[PDB]
Amino acid sequence: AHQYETIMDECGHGRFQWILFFVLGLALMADGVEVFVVSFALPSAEGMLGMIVYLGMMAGAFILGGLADKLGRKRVLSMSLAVNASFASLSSFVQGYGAFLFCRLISGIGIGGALPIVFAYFSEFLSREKRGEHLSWLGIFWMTGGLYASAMAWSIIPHYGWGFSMGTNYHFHSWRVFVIVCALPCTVSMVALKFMPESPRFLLEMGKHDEAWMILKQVHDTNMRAKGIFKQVWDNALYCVMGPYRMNTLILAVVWFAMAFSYYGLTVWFPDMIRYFQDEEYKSKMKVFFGEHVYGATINFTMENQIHQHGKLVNDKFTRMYFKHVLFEDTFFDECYFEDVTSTDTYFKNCTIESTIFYNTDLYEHKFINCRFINSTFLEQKNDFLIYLVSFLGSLSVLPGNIISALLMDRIGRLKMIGGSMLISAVCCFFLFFGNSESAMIGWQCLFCGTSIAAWNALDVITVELYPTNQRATAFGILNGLCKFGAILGNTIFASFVGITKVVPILLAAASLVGGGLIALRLPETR
Amino acid sequence: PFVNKQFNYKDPVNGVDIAYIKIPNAGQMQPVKAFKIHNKIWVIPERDTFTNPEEGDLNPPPEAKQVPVSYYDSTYLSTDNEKDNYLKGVTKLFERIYSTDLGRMLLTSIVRGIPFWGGSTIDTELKVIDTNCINVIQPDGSYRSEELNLVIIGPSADIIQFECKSFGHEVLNLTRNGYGSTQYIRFSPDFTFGFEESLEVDTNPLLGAGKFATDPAVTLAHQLIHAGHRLYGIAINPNRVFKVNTNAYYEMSGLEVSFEELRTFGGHDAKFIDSLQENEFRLYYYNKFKDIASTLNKAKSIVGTTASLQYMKNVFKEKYLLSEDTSGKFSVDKLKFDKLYKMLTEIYTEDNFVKFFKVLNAKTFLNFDKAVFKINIVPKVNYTIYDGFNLRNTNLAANFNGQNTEINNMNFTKLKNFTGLFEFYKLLCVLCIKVNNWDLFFSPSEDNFTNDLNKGEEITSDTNLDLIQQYYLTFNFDNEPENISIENLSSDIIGQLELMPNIERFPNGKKYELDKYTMFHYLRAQEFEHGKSRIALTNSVNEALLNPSRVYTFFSSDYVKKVNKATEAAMFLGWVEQLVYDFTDETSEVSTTDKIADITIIIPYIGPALNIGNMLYKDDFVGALIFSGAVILLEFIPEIAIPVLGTFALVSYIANKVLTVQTIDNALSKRNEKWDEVYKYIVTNWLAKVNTQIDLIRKKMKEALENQAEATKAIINYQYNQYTEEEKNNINFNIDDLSSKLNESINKAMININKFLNQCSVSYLMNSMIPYGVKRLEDFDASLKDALLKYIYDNRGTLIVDRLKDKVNNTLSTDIPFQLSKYVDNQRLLSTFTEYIKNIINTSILNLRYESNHLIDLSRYASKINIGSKVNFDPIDKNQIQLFNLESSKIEVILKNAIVYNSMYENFSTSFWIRIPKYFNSISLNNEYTIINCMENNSGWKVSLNYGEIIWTLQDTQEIKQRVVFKYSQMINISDYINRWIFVTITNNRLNNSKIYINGRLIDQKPISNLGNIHASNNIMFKLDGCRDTHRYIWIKYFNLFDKELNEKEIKDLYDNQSILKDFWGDYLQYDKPYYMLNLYDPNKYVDVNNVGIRGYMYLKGPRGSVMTTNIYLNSSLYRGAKFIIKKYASGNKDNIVRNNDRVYINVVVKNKEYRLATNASQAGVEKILSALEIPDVGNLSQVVVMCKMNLQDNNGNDIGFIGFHQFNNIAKLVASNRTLGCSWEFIPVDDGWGERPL
Ligand SMILES: *[C@@H]1O[C@H](CO)[C@@H](O[C@@H]2O[C@H](CO)[C@@H](O[C@@H]3O[C@H](CO)[C@@H](O)[C@H](O)[C@@H]3O)[C@H](O)[C@H]2NC(C)=O)[C@H](O)[C@H]1NC(C)=O
Ligand SMILES: *[C@@H]1O[C@H](CO)[C@@H](O)[C@H](O)[C@H]1NC(C)=O
Ligand SMILES: *[C@H]1O[C@H](CO)[C@@H](O)[C@H](O)[C@H]1NC(C)=O
Repeated sequence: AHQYETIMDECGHGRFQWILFFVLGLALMADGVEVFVVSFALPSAEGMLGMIVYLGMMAGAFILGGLADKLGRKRVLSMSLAVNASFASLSSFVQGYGAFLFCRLISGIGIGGALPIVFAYFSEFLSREKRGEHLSWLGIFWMTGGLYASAMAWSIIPHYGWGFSMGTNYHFHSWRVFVIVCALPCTVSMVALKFMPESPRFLLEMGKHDEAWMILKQVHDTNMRAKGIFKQVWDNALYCVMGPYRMNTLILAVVWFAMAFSYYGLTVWFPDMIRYFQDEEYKSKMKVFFGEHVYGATINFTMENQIHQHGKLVNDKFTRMYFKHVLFEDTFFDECYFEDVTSTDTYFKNCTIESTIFYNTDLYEHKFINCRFINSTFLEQKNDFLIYLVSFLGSLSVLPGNIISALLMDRIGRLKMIGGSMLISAVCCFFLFFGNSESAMIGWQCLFCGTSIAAWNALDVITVELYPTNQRATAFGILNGLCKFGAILGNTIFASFVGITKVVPILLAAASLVGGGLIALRLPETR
Repeated sequence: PFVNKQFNYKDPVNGVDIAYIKIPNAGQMQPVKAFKIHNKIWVIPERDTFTNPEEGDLNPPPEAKQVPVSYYDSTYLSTDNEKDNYLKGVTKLFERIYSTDLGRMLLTSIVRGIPFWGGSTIDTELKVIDTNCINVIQPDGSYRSEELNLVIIGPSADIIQFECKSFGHEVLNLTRNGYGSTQYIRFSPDFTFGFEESLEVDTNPLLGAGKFATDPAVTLAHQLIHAGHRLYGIAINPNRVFKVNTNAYYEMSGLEVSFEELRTFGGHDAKFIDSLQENEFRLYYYNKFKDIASTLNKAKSIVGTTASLQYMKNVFKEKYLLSEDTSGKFSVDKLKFDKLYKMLTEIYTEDNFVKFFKVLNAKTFLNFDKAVFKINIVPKVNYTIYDGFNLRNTNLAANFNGQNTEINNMNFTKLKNFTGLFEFYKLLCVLCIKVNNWDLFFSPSEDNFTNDLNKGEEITSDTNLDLIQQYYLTFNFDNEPENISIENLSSDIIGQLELMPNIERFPNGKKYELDKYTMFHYLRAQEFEHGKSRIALTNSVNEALLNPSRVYTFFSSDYVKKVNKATEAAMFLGWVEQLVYDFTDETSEVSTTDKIADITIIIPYIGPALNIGNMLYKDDFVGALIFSGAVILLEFIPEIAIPVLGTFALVSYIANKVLTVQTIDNALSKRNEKWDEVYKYIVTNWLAKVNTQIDLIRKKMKEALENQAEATKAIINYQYNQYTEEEKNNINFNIDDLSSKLNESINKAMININKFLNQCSVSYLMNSMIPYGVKRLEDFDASLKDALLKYIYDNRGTLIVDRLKDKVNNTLSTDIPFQLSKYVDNQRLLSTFTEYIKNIINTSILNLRYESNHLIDLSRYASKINIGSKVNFDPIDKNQIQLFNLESSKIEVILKNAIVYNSMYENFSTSFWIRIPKYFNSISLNNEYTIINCMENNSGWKVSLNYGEIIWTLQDTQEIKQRVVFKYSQMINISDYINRWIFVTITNNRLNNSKIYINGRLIDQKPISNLGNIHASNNIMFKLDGCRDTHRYIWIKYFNLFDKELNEKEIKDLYDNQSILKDFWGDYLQYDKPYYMLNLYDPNKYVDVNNVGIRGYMYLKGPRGSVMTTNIYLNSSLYRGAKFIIKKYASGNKDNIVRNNDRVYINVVVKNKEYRLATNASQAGVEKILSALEIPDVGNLSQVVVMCKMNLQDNNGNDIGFIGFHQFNNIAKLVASNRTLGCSWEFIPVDDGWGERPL
């Protein structure tokens, strides 16, 4: 390892490592856009039914994550991103929600094993001394992914309900083109990976040292010109946990679970909380009507946000109008006529409806509660942009917090950084309680995010520096699967805990971060 | 097509479809031409002089055969043009018989029936029969033997003798042992029989004379059915002959009718054989098929053929429908054997082909053919490819005029039959006369009918148009055995025809001496020679028979006095009008005395006309018939005797619980089957020995009336000829109009005489035949009940109890109703029977009917009929009664003080029609109120209504109430029990049970045995009582009471009896009134208009929606779609009521403007999309519609199609096309009783 390290040090940093860094940041962008399309696109397409794809990611992170250490890093990444791109393109040309969700699940299977492979790949190419910086830089691509995936989303599909609707025409296919275009970074990465070579350290590990010498010579020449078996893989995974690597992996798993719990809970909690705040503000408004006697009136316009009590609507007529958030209680209709009336959230209660006609309407049976009809009849019957905006802003908030981690991890360390960041984020979380406003929420959101990226970067480096080239991939893979696990958890609890309480989720979050930021310290030093 | 590549006559001798042929024969026969027409069928254009050696000449024999009609010719078929025409005709007949699906199945059955190769003396070998193949000689010089099934050869010496022959064997009787063989059909298509039919006037009262020609397709079909019986080896023994008695003077001298002819005729004739002989034949044929299956199992070798033994075994197992259980062990199953036997016997009949072809044919073989008609079939302008002689779109199609010679005379030419008009004759003397043989009564002998009634029976644990289409659907196709290669046989195929049993020549010229005049003397006394001398009518047969110039008549003395008077030129027109009017007067007379049981129209002048019973007076005949029933009409009384029916023995499984219940159930089932079998035997005996005499009497009346008309117009023309030139030219006259009007009078009289004879036969059956069976049969019931009682107690209890004794006392104390619907088809007979029972039973306790502007009781028992002031009557029909919820909306009926008993109502019934409005007010829930009352002092009965249910309550003095209820829900999409006319009847047997029936369907029974004494009400109350609703009103009509309990049969037909088209509610449909539309096939949708005009169309859309009121009713909306109005087009009735077969126009209201309905029939496709046009439309488009179904007709009378709908792509458009449904529709008049609000 000494001679390989020395020759890699002599190779230095130049054109080749930058080109590889770009063609790998493409895959990290693909991972980011997958996280976005699973956490803010499917849940608004239908609820958290699509989340199951996260579970699929888990399997990928263990199936395509641990396999690479026994088979290869370029081949495994090639296959994984190829299957992701192919099945996403197939998902684009799909009719029905079930087939689309299955295609998304297999795409998640394919992509969930990309992050461990890309990090392990790039870790065997850069100089030992200048290792923390460049790896850290790669992280930003991940975040950029979400930003891009958000920025385009509100431009293409700012209309919820596109998932559970197949009776529409061949138009309204904005979701189809969105799914097509979200597979762009992975497609460009697949185009690019034909030129990049395999991992030199892994290739030397397997054998054929002449090929390793050839790739080392090619890297050196490029830099000079610029400057002028599943049994084996399961036993390998067990060798990463219940063996010499026992305490380190346990601590790393705890830290990864804690961060992927708190972060992936809050990132989805914040847009939900802002929507709930807007909903609470809206509900505060209503016209109460008592003792009406409406005689011979033809209604044509739209009346909204009203309640009627003890009304006596005699010989009325509702034709070609919109009912919006209007309630009827104890109202006595009489020979009224309903024609081409379209209703939303309206509900009739205890009403006596007599001699009416409901022709060409959507006022179904379920809109009537404890109502008595008399001589009546029933004839033939018929943007959440902010969310995306909020998401974008959050993803964007970490960019400044990343550079300040990029050119600093070689000074403070790889253990102090994560510890501090986690603890600092937990403090910010404890200030949330105080905040109660649109500006307040997004401010807190941004703040948290900005201080919640150094940790992730430190985490990535510490988890890729510890294990050797013969357990790295496998190890990274399982920690990524566990990260995907924490994601599901936070994105489920925090999500469900909206409009019932605020302290509980926040306290919970704070606790997790504290816990992780206190256990992170008990880790082998790597400098 | 069945026959492709028409083969002309002068095509070459290629060898596979046209070739020279050697037929099997006893001796030597020269090469003979023929044309293969299909697989395994051949047609030989030559006369049959080769099969039978005795027939070497074509000269008529000196001894004419005992046949009703026959023609002989020796130069027929001689020339080549005749051969070509013969073959064209036979090809056309084959394609026509193949066209109909039933005929298609028959042709397939003929094709598949290859004879069995059982000719090997060694049991384990299969060899072809030497005598069932034909040697085809090729032009090269060599011949090849080929098997086949049918050969068509020109007629024998007797040209019109069409028959079937087979080549027999020395020891094997092929035709009756399951083997079968090739059949040779002596047939010709160029000649047809001519018979006479007098039972068509029911459908076509404008029919003239008879003399109809039988469709040659039917005759070929009869020959084909004979063949089909013979290929499967199921022919009945020819020596089994339906023998007749020939001793008496009135008995027909003799004629052979084998049972195979009775089977092949089918229909009415098939009932001449009892079930016992049929069962014997079925068992024998099943045993023979078991034998052939056993032989096929035994055989493991074949010699003389190329193909595999397995292939021939497959062919034979398909032919005989055998089953092999994967072990090479063939077996036949009783189910498939029964199906095949029924298909060959009961399905393939002449009657079914006649029904499918819609052509005339004699209903019985007794109607002997009376002429020979030369026809021409080759041209299509005479005999259409599809519909026979009845060409569509022409005058011949209507009234079956195609088969009528006197209209379609250019197609049929009469020939002189060579059987003498009086060659076979009998002599009658008292003055001697001669009678032709074929004009006598048919008297079957008693030996032809047998019974196994006396044989006892033991019961063990386990003992026991449309159908043509189901058989066709189940039928198999695409499996026709391919032509097979065989080693060629010798140059000459020796063989003898199947031996026919000898028939001795029946004696001719017998003399009979009698002390009385028979009807033959009277029938001869009305004939004449139409000589030059004047012919005089007379009232004495003794002079008319003796004097050739005097003719007997049975009309009144004034008539003969007039017709014997000379008159002058000015007087003759008055003379002829007087005589035609008077003739109609005698021919139209009917007696009014109807106290006799169901002989309502007694016609007197039948007496002196045919000397029935030896009276010469109309009044004396009427008295004799009234006294003696229908016996006097029959020439000889048919003896009927039912011996004692055998007992029933039950086996006992000691300590059994569920097998014994099965034993009693099987006992009941066999009781029912025994009742059915004895009724069937009685019916077949009646039909054999009663109906034939009545048919002969009807024919004699028809010919008597025709002879009277002949004599009348003969004497009139004699008087006409007396004039000089100036009188005959100045005073015109023609005989055609006189003949037409006299024939029409004959027809109107003949309708009456036909109906009269119908009730005579039916009354005789119901009176003097069924009691003899029923007495022995109820004695059998008594013995069976005794046996079941002995088992139901058996002085022990280790058994399984009151329910069993209740059941046995119930069913074995009552009688099963007797109906011929399950025994006969003759529609005329069917109607008379049922119509009778119901019409007579009408007379009952109270017959409340509103006629003559008053509500009266036609049963002349009701004392007084009170009418309230607040009752209402329907102007369109005065018989409807509307009752309101007011005190004076009341009707009181004063029941006769005679029939009022304390313990009456032991067996009685009520029936009426109710229309109920739709309940609105919620207080009416659980609000019971009596609508009809006959209860006094806490005893009587009452009919009451409550929320959607009808309640019949019986109540005795001792508080024992019995309520039977019929309920229906109001929350249903379509209802048959609201605002509709509902027939309700209640049957009561105070001994056993009370039963309720609605519109003729079973609903509920409850025991009323616990009821004691139920005192009779003084009067009958019609009033709402206790109904809290202030608007409730009823509709009731045709209320009737029955002093005896009724039965399912008499109640169901009653429904139809009391039932002019009706609307949804059952009320009369009316003209110039709007109506909504509803199709029964698709109820949930309504009709809608689109862009009216020629391009416009009607379509089906929806859903119709729903109108409801909570916990009271829910139902789909009814007033949906454009309303339809109906107005007169050519109906002459002043009133706006529609009746059946009324041609009217149909209009529709669209945005309150009226549109014609019409369509263009020239559009492609059978479906004719109708359209809504403006009133100023063009008359070319079909808009006349006949009347619940409606049929659109073209302006020329052609039926465009039944009005319905077709699913034209995604639009359910409306069509007039020529489906088991879609022809059912319904009109919805606007009704105040329903209450749904239109807009
Ligand atoms: C539901 O509709 C039904 C029928 O559509 C209503 O019942 C009807 O009420 C009217 C008004 O009282 C009755 O009219 C009567 O006419 C006679 C004759 O002209 C007049 O003398 C009376 O004074 C009265 O006006 C009508 O007979 C009655 N129909 C029936 C079948 O009862 C009913 O009121 C409506 N509402 C409810 C809650 O049922
Ligand atoms: C509905 O209204 C009726 C009459 O206005 C009243 O009697 C009834 O109690 C009401 N029901 C409820 C629970 O509002
Ligand atoms: C409804 O009708 C009113 C009265 O005729 C008319 O002023 C109004 O413009 C109509 N509604 C709309 C939205 O046009």
